[PDB]
Amino acid sequence: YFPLQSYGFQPTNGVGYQPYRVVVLSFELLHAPATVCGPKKSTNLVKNKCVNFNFNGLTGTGVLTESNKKFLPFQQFGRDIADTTDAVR
Amino acid sequence: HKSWMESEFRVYSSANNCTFEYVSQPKNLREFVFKNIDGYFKIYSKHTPINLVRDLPQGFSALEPLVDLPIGINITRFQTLLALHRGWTAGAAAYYVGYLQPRTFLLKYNENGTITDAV
Amino acid sequence: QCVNLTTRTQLPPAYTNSFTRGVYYPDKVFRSSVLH
Ligand SMILES: *[C@@H]1O[C@H](CO)[C@@H](O)[C@H](O)[C@H]1NC(C)=O
Ligand SMILES: *[C@@H]1O[C@H](CO)[C@@H](O)[C@H](O)[C@H]1NC(C)=O
Ligand SMILES: *[C@@H]1O[C@H](CO)[C@@H](O)[C@H](O)[C@H]1NC(C)=O
Repeated sequence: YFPLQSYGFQPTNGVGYQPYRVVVLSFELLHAPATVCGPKKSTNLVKNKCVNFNFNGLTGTGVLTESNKKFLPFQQFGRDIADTTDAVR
Repeated sequence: HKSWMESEFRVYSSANNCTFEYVSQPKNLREFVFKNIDGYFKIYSKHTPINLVRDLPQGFSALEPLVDLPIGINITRFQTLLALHRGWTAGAAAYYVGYLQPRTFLLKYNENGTITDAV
Repeated sequence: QCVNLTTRTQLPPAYTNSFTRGVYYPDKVFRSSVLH
């Protein structure tokens, strides 16, 4: 025989016999060190009140007063002698 | 021939199975430190205006971060490649390699957070 | 195999010494007037 036969899609058939585009997606989790993550949404920037914050995964609560020190332009954190986060870009 | 054009490309003949691709744009003291930790391939560099003749100068300098590649290549070896001008003509260059070891240092941060000395 | 350059006199490599080298910021964190 011939393994390949043609389709006979016609416009005047039933919706079943009319074509359907099938887009399959198979994605991986927790394996193959990643470069595509899921999406994300933001909130606002509030200061000077006793608030909760989350910057760059670092979680903590406190008052976000204006800062008075500048860091090196790649550094994200700023810490004290007691090794406690007290500054962040 | 006054222009600099590249003709012969002897790195590899060809390939089939490509998995990642990147594109961008490419006297000297260019100090590099390469790292490969948990697949994350971090590199540091320092470009410094020297003017001298020969074997490694003294002096200290911190190194800055450049790039983090979340690849998962288990790099076991490497090599350096140069370019030649035209029978061949290489040049006269110096480049140093010394493998790092898991040591422990003490760092001296100043108010500016510049590392001004380490022991 | 392939074609390769000849007349490449391999002169034996020589050693040198480092001088206060391998000092890079270990992380992405600012500190000030401390020792760590
Ligand atoms: C790489 O490509 C060759 C064909 O050039 C193939 O035989 C080999 O199986 C491929 N390897 C992988 C890992 O895909
Ligand atoms: C490294 O080894 C792991 C486990 O065998 C393998 O999954 C990974 O593909 C390898 N990476 C490369 C390309 O060196
Ligand atoms: C960094 O250095 C400059 C010049 O000495 C100085 O004006 C500035 O206050 C310093 N910043 C910090 C955070 O110490």
